[PDB]
Amino acid sequence: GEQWYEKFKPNCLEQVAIHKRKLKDVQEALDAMFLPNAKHRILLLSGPSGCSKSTVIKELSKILVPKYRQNSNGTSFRSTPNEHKVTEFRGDCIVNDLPQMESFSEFLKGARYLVMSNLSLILIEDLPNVFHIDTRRRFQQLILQWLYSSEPLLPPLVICITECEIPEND
Amino acid sequence: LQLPWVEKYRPQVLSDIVGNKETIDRLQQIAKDGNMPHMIISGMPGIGKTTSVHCLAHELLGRSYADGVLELNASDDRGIDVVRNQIKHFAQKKLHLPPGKHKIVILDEADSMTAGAQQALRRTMELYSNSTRFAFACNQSNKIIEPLQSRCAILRYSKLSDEDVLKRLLQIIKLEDVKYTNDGLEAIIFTAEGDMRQAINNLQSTVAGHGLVNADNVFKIVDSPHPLIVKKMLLASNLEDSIQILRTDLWKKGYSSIDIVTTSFRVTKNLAQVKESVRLEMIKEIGLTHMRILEGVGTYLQLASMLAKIHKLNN
Amino acid sequence: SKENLPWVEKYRPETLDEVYGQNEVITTVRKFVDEGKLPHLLFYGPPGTGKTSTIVALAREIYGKNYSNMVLELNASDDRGIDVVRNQIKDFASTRQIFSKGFKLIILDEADAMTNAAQNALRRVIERYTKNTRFCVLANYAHKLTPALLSRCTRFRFQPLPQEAIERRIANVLVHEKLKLSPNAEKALIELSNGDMRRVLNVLQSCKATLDNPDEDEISDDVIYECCGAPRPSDLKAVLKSILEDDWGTAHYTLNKVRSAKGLALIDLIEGIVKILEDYELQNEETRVHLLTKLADIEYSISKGGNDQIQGSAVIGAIKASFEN
Amino acid sequence: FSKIKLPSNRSILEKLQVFDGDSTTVIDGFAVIGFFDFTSFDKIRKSTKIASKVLFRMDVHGVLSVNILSPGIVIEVCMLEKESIDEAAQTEIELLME
Amino acid sequence: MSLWVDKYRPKSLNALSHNEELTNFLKSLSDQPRDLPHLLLYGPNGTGKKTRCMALLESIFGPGVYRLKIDVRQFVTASNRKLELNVVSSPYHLEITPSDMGNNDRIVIQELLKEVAQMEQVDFQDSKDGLAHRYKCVIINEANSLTKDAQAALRRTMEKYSKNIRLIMVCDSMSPIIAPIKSRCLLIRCPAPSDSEISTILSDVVTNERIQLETKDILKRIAQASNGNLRVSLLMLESMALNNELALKSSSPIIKPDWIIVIHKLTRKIVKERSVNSLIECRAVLYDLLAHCIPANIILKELTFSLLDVETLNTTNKSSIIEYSSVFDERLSLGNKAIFHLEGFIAKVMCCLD
Amino acid sequence: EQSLAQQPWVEKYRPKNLDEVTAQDHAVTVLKKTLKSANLPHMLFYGPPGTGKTSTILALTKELYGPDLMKSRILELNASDERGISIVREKVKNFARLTVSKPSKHDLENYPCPPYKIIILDEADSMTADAQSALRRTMETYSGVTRFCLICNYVTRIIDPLASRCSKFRFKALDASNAIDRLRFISEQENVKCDDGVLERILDISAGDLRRGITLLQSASKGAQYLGDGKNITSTQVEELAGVVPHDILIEIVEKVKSGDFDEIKKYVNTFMKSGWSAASVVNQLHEYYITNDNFDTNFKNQISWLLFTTDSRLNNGTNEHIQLLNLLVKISQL
DNA sequence: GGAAGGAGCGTTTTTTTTTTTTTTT
Ligand SMILES: Nc1ncnc2c1ncn2[C@@H]1O[C@H](COP(=O)(O)OP(=O)(O)OP(O)(O)=S)[C@@H](O)[C@H]1O
Ligand SMILES: Nc1ncnc2c1ncn2[C@@H]1O[C@H](COP(=O)(O)OP(=O)(O)OP(O)(O)=S)[C@@H](O)[C@H]1O
Ligand SMILES: Nc1ncnc2c1ncn2[C@@H]1O[C@H](COP(=O)(O)OP(=O)(O)OP(O)(O)=S)[C@@H](O)[C@H]1O
Ligand SMILES: Nc1ncnc2c1ncn2[C@@H]1O[C@H](COP(=O)(O)OP(=O)(O)OP(O)(O)=S)[C@@H](O)[C@H]1O
Ligand SMILES: Nc1ncnc2c1ncn2[C@@H]1O[C@H](COP(=O)(O)OP(=O)(O)O)[C@@H](O)[C@H]1O
Ligand SMILES: [Mg+2]
Ligand SMILES: [Mg+2]
Ligand SMILES: [Mg+2]
Ligand SMILES: [Mg+2]
Repeated sequence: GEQWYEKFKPNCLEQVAIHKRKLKDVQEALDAMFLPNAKHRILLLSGPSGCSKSTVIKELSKILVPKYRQNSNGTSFRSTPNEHKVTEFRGDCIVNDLPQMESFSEFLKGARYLVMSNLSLILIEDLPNVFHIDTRRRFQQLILQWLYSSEPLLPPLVICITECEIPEND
Repeated sequence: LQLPWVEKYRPQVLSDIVGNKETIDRLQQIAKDGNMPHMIISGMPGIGKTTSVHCLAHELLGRSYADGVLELNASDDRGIDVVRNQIKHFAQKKLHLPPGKHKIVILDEADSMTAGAQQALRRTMELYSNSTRFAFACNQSNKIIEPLQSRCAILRYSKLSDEDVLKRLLQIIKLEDVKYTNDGLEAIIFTAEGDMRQAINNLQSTVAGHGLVNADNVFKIVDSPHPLIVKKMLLASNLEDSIQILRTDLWKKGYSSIDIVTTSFRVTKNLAQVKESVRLEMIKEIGLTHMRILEGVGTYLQLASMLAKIHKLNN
Repeated sequence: SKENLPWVEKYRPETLDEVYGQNEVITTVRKFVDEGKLPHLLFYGPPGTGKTSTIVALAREIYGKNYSNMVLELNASDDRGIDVVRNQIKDFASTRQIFSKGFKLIILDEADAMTNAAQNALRRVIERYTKNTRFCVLANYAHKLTPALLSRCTRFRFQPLPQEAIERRIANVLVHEKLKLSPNAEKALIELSNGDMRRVLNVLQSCKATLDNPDEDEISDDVIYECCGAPRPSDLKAVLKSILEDDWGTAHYTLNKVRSAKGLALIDLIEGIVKILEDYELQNEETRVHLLTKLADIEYSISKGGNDQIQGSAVIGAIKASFEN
Repeated sequence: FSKIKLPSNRSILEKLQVFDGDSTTVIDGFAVIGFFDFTSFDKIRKSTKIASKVLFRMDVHGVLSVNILSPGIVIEVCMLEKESIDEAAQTEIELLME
Repeated sequence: MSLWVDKYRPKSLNALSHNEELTNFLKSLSDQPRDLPHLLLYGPNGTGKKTRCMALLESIFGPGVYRLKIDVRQFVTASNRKLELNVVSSPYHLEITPSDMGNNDRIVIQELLKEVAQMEQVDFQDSKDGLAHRYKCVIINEANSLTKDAQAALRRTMEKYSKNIRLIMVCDSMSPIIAPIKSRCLLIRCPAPSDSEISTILSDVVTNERIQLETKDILKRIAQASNGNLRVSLLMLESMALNNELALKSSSPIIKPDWIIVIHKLTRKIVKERSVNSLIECRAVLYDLLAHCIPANIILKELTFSLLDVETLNTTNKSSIIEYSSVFDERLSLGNKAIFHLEGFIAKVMCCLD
Repeated sequence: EQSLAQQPWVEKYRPKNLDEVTAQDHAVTVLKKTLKSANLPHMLFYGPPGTGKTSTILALTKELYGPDLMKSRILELNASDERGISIVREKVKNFARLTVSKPSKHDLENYPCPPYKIIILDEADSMTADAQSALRRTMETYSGVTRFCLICNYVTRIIDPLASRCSKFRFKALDASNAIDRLRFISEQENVKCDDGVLERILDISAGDLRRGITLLQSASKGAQYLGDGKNITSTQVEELAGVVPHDILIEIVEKVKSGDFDEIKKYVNTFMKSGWSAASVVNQLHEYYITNDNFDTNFKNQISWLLFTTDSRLNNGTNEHIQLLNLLVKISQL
């Protein structure tokens, strides 16, 4: 009982349902971001539901990450090449020794290390519970700190926000 | 004790559900096939949405209904923590089911779910759609956020016709051995206004009250829907007729002025015959009267003045 | 202890036989309890028609004199948010009876004051536990109730009290007390009741207080008007006649004198004149339109205070202009 | 579903009796199951903290009485049982106990 | 130094120089101030109501009433919104302007004033034995700007604690004052000074400042331009004297508030051209005026009376203008956003003129 | 002597017992007989400003309980207090459920001491509708030990269920016919010398408000004492103190309106508003002048009555006095 | 060489009470 939208998902960038000019703009922006001293640190993608934001990001990563990832000096976690081109944040993850609002803070503190031979594209689609005021403030502070960070090396950070209206709730 | 007829005669199978014949046939097809996708069921109260979803789940999962169905509604805790823990653990559960069958998460009254929980459900649906499927039930389909709607097949239920209501009422009467007359069933259907829960409740009340379901016996307890009375009042060509209707049929029967004005606004919103200018002027007058009533002047004189202004607008 | 209570509470019906003016509803509920097939109930009606009294009497009949142990009553004076519905109401509805005394009863008095979220939470609580529990909702304003809750409940309308029921209750009160009431006084009391028994009882208590010697003095219509400070029908008729026949100065003087004789309020005179004119045979329909609009405007202005003399002159001028058409 | 079983020894379970719902006839092989919401069952934890002995007594009407003995402080807690037990819960309980 | 408005401020009842009947009434009030009722002074803005209130307080207590300090009182709303109010205090009286807190003014009445009313003022007697008690005087500036809730909250505070407190409210119009509050106060009308008295005061200031005046007609023209507002008269006198090297002449221009000239230009534009684009330009002017925190009702009144002065307009146009002004003034009073009503008034005027 | 003379006359002469309340006998009789019947119902006093509602309830409580017992049997809340839904559901409910306090032997021997408490909600019309609804079942459930007294000026602001629950008492307006005796007694107590008819003029000006009349009398007495000439107070002085426009100014306004020239009316109104006259008083005087004039026809009187009503409503809404007055005068001129 | 089709534009954001969820404890 496989669903069609997953069964017939694109297997290459050529099959992504994206306007050509928008695809070119996104690809150029990401490729520039992958530079050693790229001017842009965060790529923010916004739009309506189901417009191929995450899909195009993943398809572009599948090509960009191998191109720019440095070859390991005979070192890796497991025998396989560790195909982890995209590192995604999980908002429902709960660990024993961590307050909820700090979870995102932890994620970034790890994501910082995924550079050079450990290069990976950081994707933020499942955001933290930004409806909580304190959580939203912490999220904004973390984003600002990433933007203003003095670290010489950082991985490209892509934030995909699906814009929708919140129906009135009792 | 004996259960009320509304709950006693709740259908157990899809075949016993009347109305929305195409929709019920599609549900039966899904039940006999197995590959159930994420679905949303929208419609007005008391037309079989909860019954349809529960019957579909029961038929799909057979003996495995207990361990394969997770039901949550507005009376249970359904916050973001619930999505994070209970729904997540249920979706992660490895359950052996017949080929083409999946675990079902029923979210009744899903419209009332909080924004944070709805946003959290996105990742759950994305990750655990292979083994889990979601059946949302609501009255307003637009109250479910668009990202969730994007994954679900929409299914809108229409108001039940008089024929299906009569058919199921006859089935219930045959089961209960109830003496009746045709006019009584017509009156019950007219008062039900397409809501079958109300139809069954009124039938039970009438059967208890007198035993024989006649039009006069039906109208002794059940009253004609007041929206139709309000429409007749508004459409009266003479101010005297409108005032007489307002007095005899609404005010003397105990209907509150606030209810009368709210119903008047709702009815005027759907007056097809009237022109747009007249309709908007009537809406303005109704709103002014409503503002006066909210301040505390909920008197019959204010409603009479509103009717007079509406009649002036007509002329 | 009952003697010290106000008459509105002292004469609260204790059994369903004491509830008057609701014969159809009362018979239906009585026979439902006789057959033990009570459904979820909604009692919709205006103030002081016997909804709370009827439901309490039904609970007493069902559970005898120990109804307080298996009846959960909640009203607007208690918090009834979604948390309350989730915890307290749900736990009560999902627990067994004290002594297996059939089903439990939950009364939500003044449910039109509950929030939308709580009402939405109530739907599945009502549906799931129907076997063990039955819900009763009471309301004066149906527009505050969600469509689902209305659909789940069997509706009963409490009409404004008919005259005969009020007369029977008044006779019962008069035999209880050592009080005498005149037929004209009773007619005036019914007319001013507007189908509310609370008003009847309060006005009767005030009238008894007014009597110098209640052991022998009889209550007349004059006593009722004094206690309520309301205009007499003759005063309204005279004011209307002067407005519709005499000149502006004469009408102004007549209104001022009629008001100063007993300190009558202008709003009461307006209401009485409106009631009188509602029966007038008008050959021109624009007159009714102008009367209704202008008098409603004057009533709304009076509700916010303002100048009394200007408002009275406005009433006079509005009536004259309307009838000049 | 988890289980906590008290030992069948005269130091934690002094005595246990099932009377078939009349307090007189002792019946063997019959199991009495009482379903409660933890929000109410847990309210006796503070009393048990100081308790020296506890006596459970359940009747047929779904009422459970806990007598706590700590000259002394004596506590009585009376609670009502839930309306009914779901099929899944009954199956899980039977599997746990067998 | 200090502005001439404050430099020559009278500091006593005997120092007053216009509206002698009001001065005599105030003096009569101060003869036996023990049973002084609550006072409500109403009159046109800038006529000297605060000055007369201070003179009465000085007569009752002494010059020390003029030694004023400022404190900040912190309030917290239900939503935890923290905000502050300025309390002007002297050893004998307090001064507050609750309207500065907008819709939260009622809080000021419920918490601060009530407390002031509840705390009885007692002091050790210097000579006699036992304590001595004196009621506190409180001034409420801009009383007519209070919300109805604050006015309602004032009632029982004024009544129950009359021993410990006496209120002196000041307003420009009594129309927004609820009837219960007016019932609880002694109402004092404060007429504006006549042109002759304004000219006399201005001439006294000129003599004090050694400013050369060509003729006294300049003072009369300034008084006419001020429309009875003595504060404005003094401010324009100072501005004209400074801009003319302290030598006034008949040719010296009369300086008026900038927003007034802006409204005059708006009126001229409205009369000249009447179209949708003209209406949009008028809306831009109105928004610019509102950006300076000019009250909407004041803008409407000034625009209406500027329009009524145009000579080309006829009787029918003026009648329609005043009708629309009244209707839209009521709408502003009952409304939430003033832009709708001002734009509607301008549109109606454009329709009537064209 | 100074201590007694340290209060405004309105508070100084507030009625102490129910006997001192004037012109409200229709309700005072019932309240008085309640002292013997001990059958006090829930009360809803409603009426225009300064008619004796708060005074009546305070006197009733004092007579029922006394100086000592009152402190434990009375709970008073007014507009100056917080009265949200939470307050109604917690504090009012707790007090209504409180057990009746034990009277002392002195209290029992000196006062009736009925076996219930009293909750007074002054200015009840300021409470929200939801908060009012929160009182409905509290009033009924605890009527055996608690009685409620709501007081208001606008009865329509009280929700219908609460009005139904409460026995209603309408306080009448106090005018020169029913309140003259109290004002004359107050004047005699203070040795206020006035010309014949001055008290009636004060009562007529006050328009149903005895508090305003007492304040006006006190102001006139203060003026006379300061003058110290020994002459009796005059109606002209009372009118001047009350803010009544002089007859000559009203006549000038009437002639200007009769002329019908918009510009002259505008100039005269601009000059007139400098004096600071309250628009309400001018409108009332114009209504009195025109409505009682015999030189105008029926149509004119109808139109002017409607115009005056509209202007008065607009002013009550809190509008600019100058604009409304000019509009009214222009409209009358076009009649 | 005309359509037809499509992209980018046209933006910012507390406040009264009352109720509710969320998070950390
Ligand atoms: N040709 C296609 N192009 C793009 N997406 C496709 C295509 N075929 C199938 N899909 C699927 O359609 C879905 C929509 O694409 P997404 O990129 O996930 O949507 P979106 O723009 O990210 O908005 P949200 O936030 O996911 S609701 C994905 O699950 C894709 O795998
Ligand atoms: N189509 C139908 N056929 C037969 N009985 C029906 C039908 N619709 C409603 N009923 C009866 O009404 C009862 C309630 O049906 P539900 O499906 O729970 O109502 P609903 O459509 O879910 O309305 P909401 O959204 O829950 S308020 C059932 O138990 C039946 O007795
Ligand atoms: N049908 C009736 N028969 C006899 N007395 C009645 C009747 N209805 C009301 N009363 C009297 O009025 C009192 C109030 O009745 P309730 O039933 O509490 O009013 P209600 O119908 O609940 O109105 P609401 O909705 O609470 S404002 C009772 O205690 C009786 O004294
Ligand atoms: N009926 C009366 N008899 C005697 N004095 C009265 C009467 N009414 C008012 N007064 C006087 O006016 C003062 C105020 O009386 P209140 O009882 O507070 O009037 P009120 O009805 O409460 O006015 P509101 O509604 O609060 S504006 C009293 O202290 C008396 O001096
Ligand atoms: N009798 C007077 N002699 C001289 N100046 C006066 C007199 N009365 C008022 N003023 C001046 O008018 C100015 C404003 O008066 P103010 O009391 O602020 O008006 P408002 O009544 O608007 O409060 C003061 O600065 C004061 O100098
Ligand atoms: Mg995606
Ligand atoms: Mg449903
Ligand atoms: Mg009730
Ligand atoms: Mg009062």
